[PDB]
Amino acid sequence: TNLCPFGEVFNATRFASVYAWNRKRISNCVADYSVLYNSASFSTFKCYGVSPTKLNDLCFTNVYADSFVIRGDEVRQIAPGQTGKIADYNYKLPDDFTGCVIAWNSNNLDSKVGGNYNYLYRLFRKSNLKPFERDISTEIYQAGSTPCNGVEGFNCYFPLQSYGFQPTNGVGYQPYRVVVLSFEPATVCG
Amino acid sequence: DIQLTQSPSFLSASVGDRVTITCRASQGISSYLAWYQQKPGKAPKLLIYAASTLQSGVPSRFSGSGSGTEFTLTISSLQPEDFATYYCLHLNSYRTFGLGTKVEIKRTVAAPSVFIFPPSDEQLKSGTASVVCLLNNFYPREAKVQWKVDNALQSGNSQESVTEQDSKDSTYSLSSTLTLSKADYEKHKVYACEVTHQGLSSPVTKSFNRGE
Amino acid sequence: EVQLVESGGGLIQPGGSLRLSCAASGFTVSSNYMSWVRQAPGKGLEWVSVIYSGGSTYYADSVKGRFTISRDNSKNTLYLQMNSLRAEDTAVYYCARDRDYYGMDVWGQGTTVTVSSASTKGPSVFPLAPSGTAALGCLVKDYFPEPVTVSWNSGALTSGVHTFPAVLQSSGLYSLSSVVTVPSSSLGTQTYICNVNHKPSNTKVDKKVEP
Ligand SMILES: *[C@@H]1O[C@H](CO)[C@@H](O)[C@H](O)[C@H]1NC(C)=O
Repeated sequence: TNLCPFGEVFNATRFASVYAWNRKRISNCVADYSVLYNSASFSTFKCYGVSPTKLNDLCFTNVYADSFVIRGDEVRQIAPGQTGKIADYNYKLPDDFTGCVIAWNSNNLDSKVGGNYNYLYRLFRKSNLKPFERDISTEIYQAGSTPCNGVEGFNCYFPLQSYGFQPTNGVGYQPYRVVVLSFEPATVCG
Repeated sequence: DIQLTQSPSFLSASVGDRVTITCRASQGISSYLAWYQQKPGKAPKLLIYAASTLQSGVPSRFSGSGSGTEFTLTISSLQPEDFATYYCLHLNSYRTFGLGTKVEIKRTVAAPSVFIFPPSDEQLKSGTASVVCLLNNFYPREAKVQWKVDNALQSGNSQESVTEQDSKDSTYSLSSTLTLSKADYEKHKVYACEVTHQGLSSPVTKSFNRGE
Repeated sequence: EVQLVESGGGLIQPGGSLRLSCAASGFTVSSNYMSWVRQAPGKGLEWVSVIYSGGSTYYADSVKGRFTISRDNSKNTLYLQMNSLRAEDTAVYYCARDRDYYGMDVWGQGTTVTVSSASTKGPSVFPLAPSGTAALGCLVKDYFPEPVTVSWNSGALTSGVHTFPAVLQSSGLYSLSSVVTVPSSSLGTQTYICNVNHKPSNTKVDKKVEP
């Protein structure tokens, strides 16, 4: 009989950096997703497994809600089969993804005059992430043959960079909050 | 599609001056901008990245500054080896360079000396006529060659090129070629080029009559 | 040391294909972002293509579908495969190590690609005959490919010489002018010869220029 706590993920006051994206596990509750989809407050609401107005009518063993912040131009990377710094190095959806991608502009909350430098993303990585891999490493990146031994320098880079979110950014460079719902003995139903 | 516009395309200055080059983005792009220097016949060099970060080993007189929509590159006291072209660049899943800013040596205005050359009899035998107009040792760069043929203003049948600033007097020279078939060249008398330039009070015309 | 050396550029016809190579030292190509940047004669830098250390690739619209960037880790070498070439693809091609947010810090010296239907041909040299400063010169017309060298009186005359950038005519051939200004008093007493050398065609021309 109990309601899935989608509010505390969508309405959380603080969101994770994309490289350290948060995962919430929705289990043992009832979910009304047409209330999310009827919100009409999301610039992105693309579902990949089955119709969004037709998903209040199904059951799943486990629902995962992943959430993070990225820049606007990068929201398109949060979809199956994409490439780029986010999809390759930060958060990677599988090619056979079934689920929904929801996003909205968060310029009012996550940008600051002077620039908000708290949101970070992974800039350097030797190889692409597997689907749903979370790399929280801050080891210095070795771009040449000499080991870095924890010292930044030539061929030795800190692997993370911060988005400088300012409210005068173009919308492509403004912060967007993203929630990814993936659908995995039923525990959650409509 | 964010468009970068760099300005000015040409900047004249002298050793010791403070020069300011601007790059304007059609939308706020935060710090996603870098500046490069290129000397003729040589590879680019990185100067500044992330808008205001000076690349290692680059002289401290170079500095960058940016809001998101307006970026400037400032050379605090111009050195002789800073005469070069400068390009701003914007990035993210692509890289886009600005058109560039050429920093040139300032000097006093100098009028061109103008010469016109008729086609040689040898070239005519082959069926084409090349008329050449020379503008020698002038400053500044901007000049207008207007070819006139029997007082009809010519358009679409000329090409020109300009030298680099001369190493001793910092002037330019310009050469403009007007190309006609022999038959067309034989169906006209007075060939002239009229030159407009800041160092001339009125335009100067050099001309010749075909076959005199 | 740190080095990028780009080779493979040469002359090729429209529609043809060409592979450029960029051999690196002092960093690991497959560990880095890597770019190709080019510069057409007398024009600005144009970014061409980028490869991410993880293998993603991106292209400027003007080469999309025609160029392919790639690398070979065992040779620490970066490649640009260029198909369906066009005349406007004529440029010096550079590779750079690309630090993304941090910019491209290491560059090659560049390699030259020339795309053209034209076939090799030595210039015709015509006098630019003079009419206390006089002007005379040589018109070095209808050659291909670049470059030509011009000198005056076998190097003995250098003051007052301007040799102008070549122009590319609609015929696909190049044309250039070289001039010198001299005292008009010397027009009757000094011989002036221009020495035109076009090695690609192995052509040398000396042309006396008189009133
Ligand atoms: C977030 O808060 C608003 C305001 O109370 C509420 O209307 C909305 O339903 C909340 N979002 C979710 C997903 O519960």
